[PDB]
Amino acid sequence: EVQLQQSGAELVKPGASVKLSCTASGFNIKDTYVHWVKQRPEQGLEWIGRIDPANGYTKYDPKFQGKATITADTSSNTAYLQLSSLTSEDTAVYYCVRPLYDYYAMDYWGQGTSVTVSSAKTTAPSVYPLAPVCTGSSVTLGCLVKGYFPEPVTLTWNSGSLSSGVHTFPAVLQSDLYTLSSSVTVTSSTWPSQSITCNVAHPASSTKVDKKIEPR
Amino acid sequence: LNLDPVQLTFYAGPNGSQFGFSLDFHKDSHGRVAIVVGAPRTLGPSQEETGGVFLCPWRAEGGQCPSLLFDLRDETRNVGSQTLQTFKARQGLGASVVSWSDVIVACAPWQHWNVLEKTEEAEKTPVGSCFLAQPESGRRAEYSPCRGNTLSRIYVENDFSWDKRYCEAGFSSVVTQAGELVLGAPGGYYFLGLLAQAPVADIFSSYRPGILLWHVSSQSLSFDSSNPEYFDGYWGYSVAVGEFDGDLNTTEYVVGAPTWSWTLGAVEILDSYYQRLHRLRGEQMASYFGHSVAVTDVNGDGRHDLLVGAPLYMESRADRKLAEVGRVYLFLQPRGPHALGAPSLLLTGTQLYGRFGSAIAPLGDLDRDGYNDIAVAAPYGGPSGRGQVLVFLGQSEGLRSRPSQVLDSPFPTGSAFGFSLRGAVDIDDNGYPDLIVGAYGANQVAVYRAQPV
Amino acid sequence: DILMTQSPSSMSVSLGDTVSITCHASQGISSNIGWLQQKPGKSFMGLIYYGTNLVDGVPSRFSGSGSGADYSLTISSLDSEDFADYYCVQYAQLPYTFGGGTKLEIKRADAAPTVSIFPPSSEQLTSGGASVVCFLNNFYPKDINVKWKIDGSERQNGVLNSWTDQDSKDSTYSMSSTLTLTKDEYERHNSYTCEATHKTSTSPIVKSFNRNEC
Amino acid sequence: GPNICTTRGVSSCQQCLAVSPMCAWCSDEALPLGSPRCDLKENLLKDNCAPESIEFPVSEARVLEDRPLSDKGSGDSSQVTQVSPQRIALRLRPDDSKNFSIQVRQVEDYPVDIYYLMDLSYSMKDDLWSIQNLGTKLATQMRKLTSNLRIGFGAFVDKPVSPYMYISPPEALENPCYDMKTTCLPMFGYKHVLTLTDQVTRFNEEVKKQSVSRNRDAPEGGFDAIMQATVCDEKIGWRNDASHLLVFTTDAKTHIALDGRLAGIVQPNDGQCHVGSDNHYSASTTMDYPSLGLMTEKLSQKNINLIFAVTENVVNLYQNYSELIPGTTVGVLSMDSSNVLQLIVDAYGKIRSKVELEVRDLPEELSLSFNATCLNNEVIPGLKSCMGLKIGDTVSFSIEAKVRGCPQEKEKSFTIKPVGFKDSLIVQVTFDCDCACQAQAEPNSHRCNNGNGTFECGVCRCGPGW
Ligand SMILES: *[C@@H]1O[C@H](CO)[C@@H](O[C@@H]2O[C@H](CO)[C@@H](O[C@@H]3O[C@H](CO[C@@H]4O[C@H](CO)[C@@H](O)[C@H](O)[C@@H]4O)[C@@H](O)[C@H](O[C@@H]4O[C@H](CO)[C@@H](O)[C@H](O)[C@@H]4O)[C@@H]3O)[C@H](O)[C@H]2NC(C)=O)[C@H](O)[C@H]1NC(C)=O
Ligand SMILES: N=C(N)c1ccc(C(=O)N[C@@H](Cc2ccc([N+](=O)[O-])cc2)C(=O)N2CCc3nn(CC(=O)O)cc3C2)cc1
Ligand SMILES: *[C@@H]1O[C@H](CO)[C@@H](O[C@@H]2O[C@H](CO)[C@@H](O)[C@H](O)[C@H]2NC(C)=O)[C@H](O)[C@H]1NC(C)=O
Ligand SMILES: *[C@@H]1O[C@H](CO)[C@@H](O)[C@H](O)[C@H]1NC(C)=O
Ligand SMILES: [Ca+2]
Ligand SMILES: [Ca+2]
Ligand SMILES: [Ca+2]
Ligand SMILES: [Ca+2]
Ligand SMILES: [Ca+2]
Ligand SMILES: [Ca+2]
Ligand SMILES: [Mg+2]
Repeated sequence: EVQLQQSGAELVKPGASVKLSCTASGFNIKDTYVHWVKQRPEQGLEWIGRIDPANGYTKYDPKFQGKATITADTSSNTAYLQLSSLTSEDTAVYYCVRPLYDYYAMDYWGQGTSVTVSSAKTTAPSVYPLAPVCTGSSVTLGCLVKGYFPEPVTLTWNSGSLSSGVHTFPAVLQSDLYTLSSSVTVTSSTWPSQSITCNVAHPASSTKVDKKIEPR
Repeated sequence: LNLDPVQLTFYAGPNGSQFGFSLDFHKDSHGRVAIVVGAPRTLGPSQEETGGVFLCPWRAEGGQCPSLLFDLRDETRNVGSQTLQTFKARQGLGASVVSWSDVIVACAPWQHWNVLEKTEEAEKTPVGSCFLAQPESGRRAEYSPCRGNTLSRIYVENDFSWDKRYCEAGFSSVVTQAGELVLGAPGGYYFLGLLAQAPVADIFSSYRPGILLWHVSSQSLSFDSSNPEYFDGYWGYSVAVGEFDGDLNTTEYVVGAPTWSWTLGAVEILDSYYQRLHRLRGEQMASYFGHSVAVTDVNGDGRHDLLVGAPLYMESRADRKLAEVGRVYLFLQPRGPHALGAPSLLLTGTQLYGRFGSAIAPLGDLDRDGYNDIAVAAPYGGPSGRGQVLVFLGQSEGLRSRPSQVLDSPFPTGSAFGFSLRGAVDIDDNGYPDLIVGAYGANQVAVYRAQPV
Repeated sequence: DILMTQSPSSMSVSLGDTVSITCHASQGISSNIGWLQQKPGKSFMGLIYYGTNLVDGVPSRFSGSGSGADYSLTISSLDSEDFADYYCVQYAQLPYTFGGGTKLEIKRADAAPTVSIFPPSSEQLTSGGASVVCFLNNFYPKDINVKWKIDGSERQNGVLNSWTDQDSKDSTYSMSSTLTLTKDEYERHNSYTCEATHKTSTSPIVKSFNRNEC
Repeated sequence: GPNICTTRGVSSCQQCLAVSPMCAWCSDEALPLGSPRCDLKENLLKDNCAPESIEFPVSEARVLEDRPLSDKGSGDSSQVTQVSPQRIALRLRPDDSKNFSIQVRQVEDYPVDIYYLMDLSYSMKDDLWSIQNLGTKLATQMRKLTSNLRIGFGAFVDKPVSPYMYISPPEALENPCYDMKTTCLPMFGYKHVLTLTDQVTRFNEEVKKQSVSRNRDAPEGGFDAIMQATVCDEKIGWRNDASHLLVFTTDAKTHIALDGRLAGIVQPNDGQCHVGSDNHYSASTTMDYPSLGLMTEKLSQKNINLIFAVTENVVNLYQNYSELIPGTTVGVLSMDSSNVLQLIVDAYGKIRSKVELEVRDLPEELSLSFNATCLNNEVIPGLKSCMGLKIGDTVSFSIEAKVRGCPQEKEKSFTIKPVGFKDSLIVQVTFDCDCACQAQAEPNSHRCNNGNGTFECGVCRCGPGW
């Protein structure tokens, strides 16, 4: 079975360089063209370039002329992508692609390699309880995770016990640091009758803080 | 011995089409034997020579045959900022035909190919191509392993290494019992020659019309070489398969290189990985040793034997004079893993310029005596020079040195009667294998039915 | 470069529907196009190559068509696994260029948002910061606008919004809006409001609290 | 005493002569009954047999044409005699043999034709430049050996068809050197340039206007050119009475018969001339290369002395071809043909240094034996060829003819010719098996069983139908 196995997630500083690897499995990397594609949520999919591993010849989109350098090593059956002079605009997910039959197609994709460029330091999050104001049939509580780096963070309620009726929102980058929030809804007869605690773990800083939600 | 030369069956194609240049037996999914006939100069749509294929149902009266239609239009594809181009004019579709299971493979060895990229190009070259058809379902597929997209300048930088531009793939062809198509490409690697192998099933499943350049991952090509002995050797002028290494799991290839080592000629036996097991050297330069090869067990020991044709061999005669007549060589496979020795038998033509050995066809056991037999063609032999096909019966010690039967050409001068041959198939279901003979000069095919001895 | 205009940006459809995604090139590409699929949070999986050819393994309900500079990806009888992102890509000319993308979403009945506002916590206040959180949970469709007001007047600087993907159970959308002020700036004012605008109501849904007063 | 003539017990004069060449017959009436009339001639005269009625043929060999060997081959309208004698009458009786001799001379100052057939592919560009004065230079050196020199020129590359020919881009057809920075001629198979002439300055000026072309594959189509330059008598201009030297210069391998199939060409070479008024080989793209046997047949039929003047890399190749084409010479050519002048002169001398006899139309019942006399009166038995000779030398061959019995036809004739020579010896053979008395026989003779038999040569024979 044809499979493209790419290297793990990268977290680098601006101005440095990174080299992504795409190793062929179930086939010889020398068989076909090998491409590299960049993806971002707003800008979308951009084609970086391709390489013929059999001879080393390459093609690039001139937008990446200088930043990206595609190489390959048939010895290790791997293709590479080197990004130099890194910037926040280089923060993206990068894929390697090869065709199925058509010489020029784009059919088989690796799992994608995540790259994050930032000067931020490993900062532990600040967990804040969100209790309602001083009535109805259902009550909604909240939890605010602010100013941490890097991603990710695991958030549960009552150590995973309370799961249904919960919304954990995607993290948002607030000036080189990430911020996340989570809500949960139950009936009026449950809170503050039953203790509800917000469990947050940040493995990057080895912190597992938990705040109990207290009424006002 | 027991072929019937009185009541023949004639099939015919268009005048000038070279109908009968190549032929093979074809069994449909029901076991009904028909005859596929290549006609490599049949006119195409533009009133231009492109070749054609015909599928003749077996009729004792013979006659005309329906066409096996193929796409004869030139293709152009602008992809990857390049321009891919196929050229089918004078491609010679039908210069080789071969049947396996319910599939027919007809090749156009001189189909040209080019790739334009701005002011550069790959050069318009005869890569060759083969067309695959499953007649009952109408499925079509193509296979052209020597097409490339590398520009001319790169080959010059590499001193023309791995240059497949002039393969003429499909010049010769054969299919293994397992269904792997093996194409001879005598112009591959700048006229050293190469072999291209790929499963028929994968050729069909990986092909889509219009792509022109696509990956057949299961395919396997032979390798280039820097040995000057192979330069201009036309390795792949003729190809065949057999069992030569005592391992019934592996299929071995037999390749003809008729100009190998400065026109000395050679025949090589290889494994499915193109590793040479044996090499048979030519006896006389320019005799075209390896023009044709045939694999069949003749001496009834279960071991496949080898037959090599050298149609231009010059026999030595009185007063220190030579006479081009042709010669066929028989190599019996020894017991166990051993090297094929000297020829076990030499058959030499008699008519000057007859080209005895231009084609060698296994007949199966024609006279039903337990030994397989062969037919050898002299397309310009016989006292009239009109063409002759000679039958040699197998025996416990190999082959008989004198022919059991001689078929004189029923066609006029120039027909090239015998240039193609195919046997070992009972077309009329009478229990005896029969013989079909091509005569492309007369655009006809003759069928000889074997009768009780 | 060749521009690939893909339409629509998104569509709300149901199981069994027959939907079509179009892709328009800035010039003729003669079926040198491919179609891609990206399920939520996962990598890419090719569907079509050279205009109409199905990649091995792709179900037959997918089909590509078109010529010149206009092509379409049609899915007959949508399956639950077909709710994903889709992209076109031309490879007629270097550099290869992709379409903008199309997201297939599950259609359902319109639902109004449940709005909840939250004053800054005692912990955050004692540290010098003040964030006012406004949750807008479970609504349909996804198009929604949040407006912050401080003492009745609109506020736009210091807002941080975050939207969830479509829920897997009720197929709704939720949104978080956080207004962050300094502790000192927070205490210059008294009333704090977030207003939700949604097609389920001509009038905005309003939630507010008063500082000190509880 | 009795011998094989009497103990055989013959029945007629014809049967007596067939016993042994020594037997004789007596057609005399007055011969004793007990005396045999088939014995030695000495015994017949001993028994009072009339000398006129003695049938006893004796095998002989008398000359009919005895032209003296020429001293100079110059001048004359080819009245040159290099084979003496030119015709002899040979009389033989059953189971008998007779001997004769023949002289062969390599006549001095014999006319010479030299057709320069030149590879003009790209690697021969430098060769073209260094032969611009070859015509006058060759005339100077050949003037020492002959006074009737004629030279001509022809050029070849290969068959102008893919894949031998570059067919892309469109400009490459008119200028094969297009993708380079130079210009060269469109590709051509074989073109005749200069008919054999004694005006050597015509050779210079034609060569000065020639230029090379360019093709793709190393082997070239010179064998097409060898065939055409050989079978196009009138166009090339070979003379009836001259040495024919075909100088084939190349630095590469050669295409051979059955190579043409890579260009879709399968029609065998027909051995005919296909060079018309445009002086190009019109069958280059429709007809396969010739085989070595077909070249040999035409070279022998036209009496062409082919010369392989090739570079060091392919000397062994062409030396091996030459062994398959008897009479061909090989000479090592330098990379710019600067040494071809001495190569031709050396090849010419090596050509006239051999004298090999050939027998044509020899009756089946006749066998021949040869004793050669080469160098200096040294007899070499069982040999019919001399080697190592020089211009002007003379050799002789002793020949014996042996007949097996008596054939049906009494008069036949065959030829003894040296290889490559115009002159030859004609041997008119007469088989003397009959007796002169048979021409005066008496059918239905009264002396023979009441008119039931024939009376010939003094005895009775059974008539027709008995
Ligand atoms: C032109 O024609 C000549 C004359 O035939 C060719 O020269 C011959 O080429 C053969 C192939 O290379 C040579 O065969 C080898 O002979 C070796 C020993 O015997 C030789 O005897 C000759 C006679 O003088 C000498 O030159 C040598 O020095 C030796 O004494 C073998 O050991 C040798 O090895 C074998 O290889 C064969 C395959 O070739 C295998 O079957 C076998 O298992 C073993 O490995 C081989 O048999 C031959 O010697 C040689 N003769 C001469 C006189 O040079 C040219 O090659 C031809 N050239 C062209 C361009 O056509
Ligand atoms: N190991 C392999 N598989 C392998 C083996 C052999 C070759 C090969 O034969 N290569 C050519 C390269 C090449 C091309 C064009 C030109 N040229 O244009 O001059 C000169 C040289 C080559 O060396 N040739 C020999 C001399 C020559 N002269 N010519 C021009 C003319 O004769 O007209 C054309 C030739 C052909 C390649 C690969
Ligand atoms: C060629 O020479 C040989 C001798 O080398 C001749 O053979 C001998 O002929 C004489 C004739 O007197 C016999 O006495 C010898 O017995 C012969 N020797 C043998 C047979 O070995 C032969 O006759 C000569 N032939 C010609 C045509 O001159
Ligand atoms: C035949 O040979 C003898 C010697 O044996 C010789 O004297 C004689 O001249 C020869 N005859 C002819 C015609 O040459
Ligand atoms: Ca095997
Ligand atoms: Ca056997
Ligand atoms: Ca048999
Ligand atoms: Ca039969
Ligand atoms: Ca030169
Ligand atoms: Ca050539
Ligand atoms: Mg050349």
